[PDB]
Amino acid sequence: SVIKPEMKIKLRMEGAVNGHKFVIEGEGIGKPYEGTQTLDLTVEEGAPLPFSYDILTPAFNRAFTKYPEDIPDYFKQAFPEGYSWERSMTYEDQGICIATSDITMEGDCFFYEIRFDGTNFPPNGPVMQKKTLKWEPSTEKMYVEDGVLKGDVEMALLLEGGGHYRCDFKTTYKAKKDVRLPDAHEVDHRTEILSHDKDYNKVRLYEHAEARYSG
Repeated sequence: SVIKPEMKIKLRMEGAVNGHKFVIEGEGIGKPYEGTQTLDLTVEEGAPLPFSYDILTPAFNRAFTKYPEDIPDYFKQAFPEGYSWERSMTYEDQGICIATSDITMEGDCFFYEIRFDGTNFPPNGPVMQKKTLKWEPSTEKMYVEDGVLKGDVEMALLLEGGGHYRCDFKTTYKAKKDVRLPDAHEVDHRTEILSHDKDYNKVRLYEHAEARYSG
């Protein structure tokens, strides 16, 4: 197996949100067969970020999804070559983000090149006013079409004061070579900001993910 029980992560995200250009770099560790990973993120350009950091965390690797034996693992099968994804994040107040990620591998380390762009967030909405607490845990529905793996999920950010703020994810995952294509399945996701400094210039981010059938 090309994917070791413990793997290092290195990443660079670049983009803009409502025009504000930013650059974020990260390094971390993950356990691909356990479907967990922890990442240390640093804002390198654009600090202090003027928008909610939570909109970014989904963009920071489904190789860190734990797959049972009877569901082919699209993501692990794609290595050493790797895979990429394109994702749209449509928020209920018409803010919209588009992100892409190219995932490669060298030695015992995964590398992500992430682009992240967002626009039309209302100036007094919960994103630009940083009123979001965290993402509710969610279930992504995975299915194959046009020869690649798609994922849809309706997401929700909890708000200061007790509300929720919805977002629809649509993602296309593309292996760099041909692999066994799975039947439709689901992926249970949980993310958690473990720690951060005052302006979120330093953030430690954790994610768990595990695949299963609907039943």
